[PDB]
Amino acid sequence: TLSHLRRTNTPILHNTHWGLVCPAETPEGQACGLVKNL
Amino acid sequence: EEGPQVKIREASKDNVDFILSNVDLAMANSLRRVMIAEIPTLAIDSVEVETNTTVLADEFIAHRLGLIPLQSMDIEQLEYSRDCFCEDHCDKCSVVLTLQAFGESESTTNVYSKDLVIVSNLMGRNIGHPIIQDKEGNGVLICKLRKGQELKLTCVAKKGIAKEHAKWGPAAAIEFEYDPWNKLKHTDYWYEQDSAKEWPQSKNCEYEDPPNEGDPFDYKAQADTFYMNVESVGSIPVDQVVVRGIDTLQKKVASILLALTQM
Amino acid sequence: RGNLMGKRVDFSARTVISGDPNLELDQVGVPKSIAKTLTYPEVVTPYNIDRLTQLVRNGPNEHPGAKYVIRDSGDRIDLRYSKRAGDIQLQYGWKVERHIMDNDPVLFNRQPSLHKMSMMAHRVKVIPYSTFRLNLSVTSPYNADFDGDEMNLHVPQSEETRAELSQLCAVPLQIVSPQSNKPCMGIVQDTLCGIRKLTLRDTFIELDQVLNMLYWVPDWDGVIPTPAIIKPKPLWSGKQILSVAIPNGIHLQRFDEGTTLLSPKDNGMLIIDGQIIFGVVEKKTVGSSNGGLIHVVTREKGPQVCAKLFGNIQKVVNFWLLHNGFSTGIGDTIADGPTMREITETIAEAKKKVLDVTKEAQANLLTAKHGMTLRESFEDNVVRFLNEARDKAGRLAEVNLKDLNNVKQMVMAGSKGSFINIAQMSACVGQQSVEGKRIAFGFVDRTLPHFSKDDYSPESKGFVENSYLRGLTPQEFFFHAMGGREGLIDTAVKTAETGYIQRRLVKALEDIMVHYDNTTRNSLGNVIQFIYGEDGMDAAHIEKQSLDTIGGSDAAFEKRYRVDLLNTDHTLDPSLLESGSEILGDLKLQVLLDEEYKQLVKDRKFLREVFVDGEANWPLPVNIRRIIQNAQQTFHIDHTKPSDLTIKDIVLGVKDLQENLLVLRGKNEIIQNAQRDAVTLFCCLLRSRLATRRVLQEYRLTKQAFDWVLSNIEAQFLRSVVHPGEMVGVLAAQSIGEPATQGVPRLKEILNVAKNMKTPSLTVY
Amino acid sequence: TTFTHCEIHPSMILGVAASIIPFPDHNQSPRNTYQSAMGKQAMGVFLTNYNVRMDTMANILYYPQKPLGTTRAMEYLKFRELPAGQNAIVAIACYSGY
Amino acid sequence: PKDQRATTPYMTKYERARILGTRALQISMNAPVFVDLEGETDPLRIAMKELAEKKIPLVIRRYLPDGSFEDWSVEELIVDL
Amino acid sequence: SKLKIDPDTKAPNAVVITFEKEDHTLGNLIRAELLNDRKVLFAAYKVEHPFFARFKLRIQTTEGYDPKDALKNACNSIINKLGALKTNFETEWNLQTLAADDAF
Amino acid sequence: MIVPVRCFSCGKVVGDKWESYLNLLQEDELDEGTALSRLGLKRYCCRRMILTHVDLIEKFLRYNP
Amino acid sequence: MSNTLFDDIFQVSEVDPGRYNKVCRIEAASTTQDQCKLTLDINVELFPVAAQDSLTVTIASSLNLEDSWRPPQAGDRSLADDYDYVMYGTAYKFEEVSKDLIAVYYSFGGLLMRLEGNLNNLKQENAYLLIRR
Amino acid sequence: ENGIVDQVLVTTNQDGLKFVKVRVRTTKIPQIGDKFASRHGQKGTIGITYRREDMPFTAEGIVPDLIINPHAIPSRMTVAHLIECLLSKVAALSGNEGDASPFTDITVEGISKLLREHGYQSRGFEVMYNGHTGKKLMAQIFFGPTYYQRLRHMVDDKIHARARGPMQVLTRQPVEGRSRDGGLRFGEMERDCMIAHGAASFLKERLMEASDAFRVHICGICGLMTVIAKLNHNQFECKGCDNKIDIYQIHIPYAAKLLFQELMAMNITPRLYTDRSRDF
Amino acid sequence: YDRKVPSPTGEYVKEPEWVLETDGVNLSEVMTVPGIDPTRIYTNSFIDIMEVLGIEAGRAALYKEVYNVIASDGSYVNYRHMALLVDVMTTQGGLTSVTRHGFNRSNTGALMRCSFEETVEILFEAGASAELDDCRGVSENVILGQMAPIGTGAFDV
RNA sequence: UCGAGAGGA
Ligand SMILES: [Mg+2]
Ligand SMILES: [Zn+2]
Ligand SMILES: [Zn+2]
Ligand SMILES: [Zn+2]
Repeated sequence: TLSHLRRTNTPILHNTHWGLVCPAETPEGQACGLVKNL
Repeated sequence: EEGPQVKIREASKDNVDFILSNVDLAMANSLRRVMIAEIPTLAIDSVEVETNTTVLADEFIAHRLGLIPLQSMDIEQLEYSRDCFCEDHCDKCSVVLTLQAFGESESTTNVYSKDLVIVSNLMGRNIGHPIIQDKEGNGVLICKLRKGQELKLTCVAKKGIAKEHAKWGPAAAIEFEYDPWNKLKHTDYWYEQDSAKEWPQSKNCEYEDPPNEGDPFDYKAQADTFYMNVESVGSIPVDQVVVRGIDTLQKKVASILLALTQM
Repeated sequence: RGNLMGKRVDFSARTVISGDPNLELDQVGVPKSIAKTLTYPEVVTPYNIDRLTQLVRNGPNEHPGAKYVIRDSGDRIDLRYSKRAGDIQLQYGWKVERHIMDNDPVLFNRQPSLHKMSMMAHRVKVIPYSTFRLNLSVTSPYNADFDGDEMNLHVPQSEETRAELSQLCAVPLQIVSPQSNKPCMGIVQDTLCGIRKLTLRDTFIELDQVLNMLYWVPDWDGVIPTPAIIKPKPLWSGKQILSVAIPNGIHLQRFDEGTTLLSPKDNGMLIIDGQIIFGVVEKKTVGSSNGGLIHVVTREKGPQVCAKLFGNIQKVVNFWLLHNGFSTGIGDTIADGPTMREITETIAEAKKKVLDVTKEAQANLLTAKHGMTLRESFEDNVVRFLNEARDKAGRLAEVNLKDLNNVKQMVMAGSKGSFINIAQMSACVGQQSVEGKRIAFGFVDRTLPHFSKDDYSPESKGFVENSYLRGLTPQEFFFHAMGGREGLIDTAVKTAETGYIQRRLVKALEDIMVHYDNTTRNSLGNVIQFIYGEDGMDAAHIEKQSLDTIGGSDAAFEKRYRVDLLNTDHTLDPSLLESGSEILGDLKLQVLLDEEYKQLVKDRKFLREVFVDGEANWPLPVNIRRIIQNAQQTFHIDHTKPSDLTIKDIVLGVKDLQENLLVLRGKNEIIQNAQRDAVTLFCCLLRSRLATRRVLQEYRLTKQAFDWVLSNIEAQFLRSVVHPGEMVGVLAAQSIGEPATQGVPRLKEILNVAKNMKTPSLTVY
Repeated sequence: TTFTHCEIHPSMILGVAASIIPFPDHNQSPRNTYQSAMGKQAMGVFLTNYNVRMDTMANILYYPQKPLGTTRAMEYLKFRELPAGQNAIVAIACYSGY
Repeated sequence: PKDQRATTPYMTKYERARILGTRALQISMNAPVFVDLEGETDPLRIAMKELAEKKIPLVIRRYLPDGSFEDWSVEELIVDL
Repeated sequence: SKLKIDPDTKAPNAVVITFEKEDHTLGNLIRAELLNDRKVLFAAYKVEHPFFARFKLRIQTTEGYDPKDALKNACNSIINKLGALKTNFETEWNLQTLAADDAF
Repeated sequence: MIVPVRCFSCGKVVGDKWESYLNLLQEDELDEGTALSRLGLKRYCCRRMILTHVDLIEKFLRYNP
Repeated sequence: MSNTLFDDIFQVSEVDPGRYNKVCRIEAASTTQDQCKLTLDINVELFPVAAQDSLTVTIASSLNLEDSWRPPQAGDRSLADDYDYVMYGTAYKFEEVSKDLIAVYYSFGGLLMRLEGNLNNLKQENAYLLIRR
Repeated sequence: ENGIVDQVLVTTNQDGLKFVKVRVRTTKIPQIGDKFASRHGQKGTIGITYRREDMPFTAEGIVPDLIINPHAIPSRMTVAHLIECLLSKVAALSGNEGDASPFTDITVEGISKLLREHGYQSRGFEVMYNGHTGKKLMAQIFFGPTYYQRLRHMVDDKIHARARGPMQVLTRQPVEGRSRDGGLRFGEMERDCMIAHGAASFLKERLMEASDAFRVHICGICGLMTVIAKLNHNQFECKGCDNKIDIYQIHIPYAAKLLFQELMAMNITPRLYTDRSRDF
Repeated sequence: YDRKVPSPTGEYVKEPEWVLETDGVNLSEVMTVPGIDPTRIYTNSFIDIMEVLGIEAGRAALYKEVYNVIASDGSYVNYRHMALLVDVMTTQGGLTSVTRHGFNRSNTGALMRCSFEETVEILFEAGASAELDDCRGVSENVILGQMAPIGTGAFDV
């Protein structure tokens, strides 16, 4: 739950993301690099 | 006797440490394993639930109960359900006890193994009594109850072997070692610079002569001396564990011989 | 698409896979539950009704049983809901759905079904747990992984399928995958690693285990090998041990630059009659490489032996590890201060150079490299620089690795080895790159808030100084992560993009097949090739061989070929043959020597035209070299005595063999011309390696033996002819689908004509 | 330098699941990513009131354990109170060949 | 065109397999067994054995692109597979 | 049924025997014992798979000496050894108990 | 949940010392290792089971039912 | 009981560990025979060879009859066992050294021996290396 | 279905419609092949179990719980999986909760330094013994505690097989759904490889014998599925063609039979014939 | 760069060579340039090469570049497979594509054609064209459910 | 019955 609550969707990684969304926590598949977590 | 020579360095109701020489590796390894696996003993098998008003799940509880150590002096006097011709169970091959507890005060009620009440008759056989190493004698903490939780159930324990299921494990642990000086070169110590400093010396080292750098490798050497510290959970005294394991291995070999004669 | 080109089916199962060292190649662990759910409708016969009757008596509730009995009238009797299992009497022609038993040929499938290797049948080996067992080795061609992969099951219902499968997809039968003329599989993982320790010179084994491994080997000859060590103590060699496993008659002979008949490093590999002498067993020998042991055994014996070979090799290696053991640890990664210090200066050595060039560029003194922008060239040298230091650091780290280092041991064996790993593992991880470029200024004139604007220091643009063991600084960690997503994206994108590419290709070549006339057409009968692959030879029997007539100086080939029976320049030694002066001075034979020489001379220039690259190694049918050694060993030929051969016998035989190289059958000259064309290259080499001079001085064979070679050659040559009816296009397509999974959009650019090219360029000599 | 501000702690850059990753700064990036992913499929305990909650697809470990090497983020995560897994004893070696 | 047939005398592995399969089929039907039984209860092994010592009365009508055909008796074919 | 004894086919004076409901426990012991015989020419064992307590063991001996008798003598020696070990342990333990009657 | 009964590694019984364990931890204000040593858990295979266990049952009992 | 076709004493020219813990590569010069040079891999661990040692080196052309490989315990009756480091294997190769010597090659389970002898006209498949000293 | 009754709840919606919720429970005991994952991305499945004795044991008589292949580690570049084991081990000996947070001064040196103080190999090696002979293992093993977890994918929840089960109506094809006795979707690929093998018959078998097999009757006059089949009378006729003699039985896929019927709905005349009009 | 030039002694030797590499493609003009080897000139744009030189020459040209792509990753497959595909791509006297506008735009059996990426569209054309398929096709046979005349089924016993 | 979503290989 903890992550999924903080989960973020990208309707279909840049430096700015640094300090905003975990560069690691990303799903697989097409969503990989699209769905982010805070 | 001229057979394997035994020298107990330390003995305790929990564990016994000794040295075994005048024997080959195989016999020592076999002794270790037979002690580990082949020992008849008593363990809870059947759990019948009268009522569970506890947070914990029934099967959770029964699982834990299965781990309770038991008085197992005379298990030999006890038999196997497989052999016994009684239905379900009977004293000749099983022991019956019960647990009935009920929350009384709001404070947590700690249900321990001491609460266990033997029902079946031991025939005076030194078996079944729960084993308690508690200083307070409370026994194993079976579970915990709320202000008014009720838990009543019946248990039937039977004679089985750890090999069949670890719940019949009388052997808590087995320290085992030999050639502390590695005079047999059975291992190449890994190291960055020097194994001698990087590796610590086993305590047994002090009881054997340190090797000499100029000595040629005595390829004829064999692992004769052995160090063994056997620790039991508490079901049976260590000495009984050793004796009984030896006896079981003897029985196995004797059965092999009997089969040979039968063919 | 969903109903005809693909559908659900029955008599099938799918579950997760599990390993078994104790299992054979064509055997598979079958979960008992599945067997209790899958049966076979066998037809009652006099030779099986007995066990069938008993199986019926067993019923559906027993593991070796049956579920239904089918009368000739179609009465599919249910034994599940009937006591008739003890009452029905079987009649011939009745069908009974017999519970699948062991030895039953059955088919697997690992998804996605990338290509052919995905489809092998095996033999049933029931097991009491709920998952499949697979012999380790098969996984690679399966592209399997035991992370939890599932695999499909297909159970044939008609015996014709049984045989059909048993002769077309049986594991050993495809041991060599014709996509790359190399073994489809090989020894892998621990076994590959363990052998290295086992086969290493330094190893020795006590009799206790030697007794054990012998009976551990299933097909052991039952013969006690002699210990290599006698007086101080009885002992054997791992090499000895592995040799026992190998079947006799094997004569793999690999040389390396370190091969000197002494090989203190025991490089290369040399075995005689299965007795190992030189070379530590390495991936190049027991791996999937074509030049390794397995490939040779495949042709010298045949597939049905190699299956035993694997298990024999396999079972041993695991055992010897069982009583040795093998592990790793951080110590395998740590190095000494000196090593790290040297690395430290190495990095700083580069950094200043980067700084030096940086100032140079800041000076506007660095010039633009030809046809390239100073900005990029400035970077190009920079990124270049960082590469060497990272490279040398691992180099330096590699030098100081101890033999005890398990990973080093792991890499030296080649089991999943990678130099860059240890370097990154031990030394600086190295520069991170994305689109092959440094970290771009995602921020205004910078990348991260921790850097002033307009800075290009190595670290400032994504360099990594610390090692994995040292722990990445946040700056490093972030940069390193950035490159990760890049690889991750292409990981998923390929899993779909390749399939689309793959799907098109299969259809593109679907109706492409080989015709009995040794030709290729489409479903419309439109010719594709007049001779399949232009040689009519199956790739499955082709491997790279030397073309000796190409290389060497002009003076050289004459010396190693030309022989003169009249003059001193190329005087044949009479002792080479039982006939001496009877031959010398013989112009008639000297003539016979002539046409060969000119014929070879024609070939040399001809091949020069064929291979303008000068390369003298190419895939060809039938390893002539290998056969020669077999002949030598075939009768342990005394290479120190004159032979009964005569030049005429030598000359006629090669001519005769050439005639015998008949692939085509049309007696019309037109077909005959093609036949000559097909074997053109192969016959040239045949002449080369069969040159009388080579045949006499180097290959001192008997007349009986020499002929046996000719008969031997033709036998294989015929066996190597491509079979007809081959669905080659499908195979070829799969030959392309596989490497696609591992530039690629460039391929897609090829498949789709797409006149609008991306990167137009010219090559002008 | 003229630093204007300072991260209260670099670890803050990390993510929820990644927070469970020990010494993440020593592993290779995508490996870290995957671990975060499986963190959504490992069992443990969801909530203390499971008995009250009438739901499906429950999975409660018989004996949850707190990892030996924790992370400072955890005591906010409460993962110490609500962990998921066991500190098992692992042997990195080849023993039976399976 | 049985005379001057333009193809090899060698059996094709596919041809071998089909022959084996057909014989296994007819054996499973309990067709007249051409060989003595050496305990080879497997019909597949019975077929393999008949293949080994050459007692199959079958002829393959092999096809060509033009639709023309050559009839080759297993007797005519050479077994090296 | 626990013991299936067959003669070997690859060497004379040799036999292969299978023990059911058994594992290496008795295996290594008996194997070393037989290896300690002068008249045995070969001995070894294994298991088809971990899934069973099926224990297959091959041996070979000199002419005129029954391998089955070799097993019998081995077992007799082993039981004698075990009796001696047990008695040594009993004496050692009685003395160690006299010592440990004060500290357990 | 609740303290396991036997050492996962040894099988050595431990579901009796939790009470004394907390007693030493709080009443004797000792560090974990000190008590564990006082508890006879010489082998870290045993120590682990006790160093990590988190008592959840006490929280479950907080619910009225 | 043997018919060894070779026998000579070799002074150890050099001893090379070769990055191995039990075996060393060894070179030696035949005493009195400048034309006979020996290269040999020896398990020094069991045979504490030293530099300059003079070893009795011969090959059991015939098996040294003690009077499938027969078991150990071949010390019951007496044979050419007075040697200290006795190996067995095969004649690897018979390279001809300028028609004057034969740099014959031997393997002992992978342990290798090379010797130059046209003088020592020995030829067979397998024999034993007998080393006394 | 395997379990027992845990709890049953009976209630109604706001509308008073009665509703019942039933909870059942079971305990899953780790089976072979079950997925496990590390705290570092290392994953895998259970291979095979043993009894405590069988596994290699320490001089101090400690039995490992789980065993992993060393080869996995270095190739995957996952040092921390080792590091935690070091620090964790020290934690257990020191009995002090560990700290795995990143970018800290913690390093192997102090970790290993501390370990040696406890009296253990600074790199975590230990001398093991074969669990079958007891002979000391020539190599030394990396050994210590670690935090692992159990993933939802249960092997017993994956197994699935069937034969001659219910078949889905629209196409008479095998039904789908593990709970519903689903088949395996034989895709385009498999047959492709089969074609590579060339086992056409075994291709014919599956697509036909597995499913879609069906007998049909065709008019020679028009290759159209319009044959009246009075099997009760053995009487046949093609109205329009009014032919009672040019009837032939054919086995075609049931789904394909629909396609033609679909095609005949398309107004197309894909007439079929068993007699090639071409001569040569 | 060097080349594998057979030396006058008969042995191939390293011969350094200057070669111009440039962006864009215009063979028409460069081919007229003096001081070069027009015969050895090569480029990536096979499509132009075919136009410049010929379909058959391009066929070989395609192999070279395709070989380069496969060779680019260091993997290897037999010459035959690579040759087979490209040759098919040119049997129609032109650079056929594997796309919906090439291979699909064939004159083969419709049922074969329909199953690629376009089904319904072609189906109308067949009836419009009154086309008839031979049944020799595999998928057509698959649709029929009959043993395709291939491999094990490429003959009658 | 369809639709969506999560997840695996
Ligand atoms: Mg997987
Ligand atoms: Zn009873
Ligand atoms: Zn423990
Ligand atoms: Zn009609």
